[PDB]
Amino acid sequence: QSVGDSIFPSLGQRGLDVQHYDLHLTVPRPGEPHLSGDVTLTVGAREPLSRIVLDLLGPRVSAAQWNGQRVRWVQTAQKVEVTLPRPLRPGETGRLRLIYAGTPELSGDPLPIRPGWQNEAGLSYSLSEPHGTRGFLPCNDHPSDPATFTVRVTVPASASAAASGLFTTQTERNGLKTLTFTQRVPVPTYALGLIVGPLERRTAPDVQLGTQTVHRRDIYAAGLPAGTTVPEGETARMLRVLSDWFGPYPDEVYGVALLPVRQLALETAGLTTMPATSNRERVRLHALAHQWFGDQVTLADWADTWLSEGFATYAELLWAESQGEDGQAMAADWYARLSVLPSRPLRATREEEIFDASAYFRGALALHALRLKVGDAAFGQFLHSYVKTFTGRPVSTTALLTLVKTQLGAEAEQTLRVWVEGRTLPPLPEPV
Ligand SMILES: NC(=[NH2+])NCCC[C@H](N)C(=O)O
Ligand code: NA
Ligand SMILES: [Zn+2]
Repeated sequence: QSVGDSIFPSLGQRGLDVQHYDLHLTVPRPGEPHLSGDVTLTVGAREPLSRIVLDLLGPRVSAAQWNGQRVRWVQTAQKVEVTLPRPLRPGETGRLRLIYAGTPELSGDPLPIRPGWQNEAGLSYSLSEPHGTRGFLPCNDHPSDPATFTVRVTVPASASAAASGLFTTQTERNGLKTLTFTQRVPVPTYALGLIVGPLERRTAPDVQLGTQTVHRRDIYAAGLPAGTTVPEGETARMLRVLSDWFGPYPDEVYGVALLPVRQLALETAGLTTMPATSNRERVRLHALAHQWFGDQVTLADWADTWLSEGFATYAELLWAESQGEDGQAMAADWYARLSVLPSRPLRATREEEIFDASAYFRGALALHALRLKVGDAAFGQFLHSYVKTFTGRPVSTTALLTLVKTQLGAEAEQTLRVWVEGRTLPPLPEPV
């Protein structure tokens, strides 16, 4: 069956655990949606599976293999079903290879954006939150199932490409270039960054977070507006302040891909996809904070988006305080702007809620209430334990409350409960 998401009940396959995607993507003309793909999924399972059912929306599979053998497959309107010769059982892993080509389709909900493979002004790129990656990649398209990625992108020699993960090698043959990237920490499918077109890679000095080293590089697309810049040394300072709050930076590199398109930013892994119209300090910090909350700590259900958006938004207040600003004052402007609009319990119930004003600011103010309740020292240690508790394990609002009660006490749990439940907006959290 499907994963059973409360918001998108048809996505994914229950019990499937994709561990790695080995993707060879070819884009013949950047800016045009057509492409071809060759992917090998290394998959495990949490329950016996007699079939592998992946989300795919657009392209047409031409061949399928399981452990190097011919395999039975069929492609429905939104899925590819692969009948295995014997069931995949917990503890086992197999290699599913799918050959496909065609045109990715954007998923609907007119959601702030139609997610999927984007094409505009000589650029083709992924902006796939929540469920757009299935457009160009046969995948278990649900954040409950993060995975590692190895991406081989083949584009004309006149163009270039950039995907999440460390840049390894580039080869050229018959007017085509192939670039290889290795995303070596598991992230959700929508966090797979992929951009092809006129792109320039720009390295920066390595950042050192204690004993961890974080490589630095940004992507600069052509035709950026005036003032589309990343200030020198800013990313290093953000990494320092954030990792001191949340724990080690989960990836090996970080930067932004500045695109001359008009869209909202997306926290694609280790390489934030950043349209110029969203390039702001708070957004650059927000997207970086998501590398912990969203990419490393992933959602068990799309209803709990406030665990990603509320946490990343509160990191903007943490960064503001680090830079000498009044955090309580910032929380007051959040409350004032929420006062005017409707509120809801933090568990979303329908599609239009998962990215509304309460996912961001009521979720952030929920953490403010907890922080003022327990103290900055206890709050900081909690965020560290929260990241570690939910690394390699999808997070839920219910599981968060349990961890708060376990670590911070039942009283703190009750304080968070006030903000997690109830339709009306509680009073502005203030220091007692
Ligand atoms: N406007 C939106 N709700 N966009 C979807 C979220 C995009 C991205 N995850 C962010 O941090 O903003
Ligand atoms: Na996985
Ligand atoms: Zn966000």
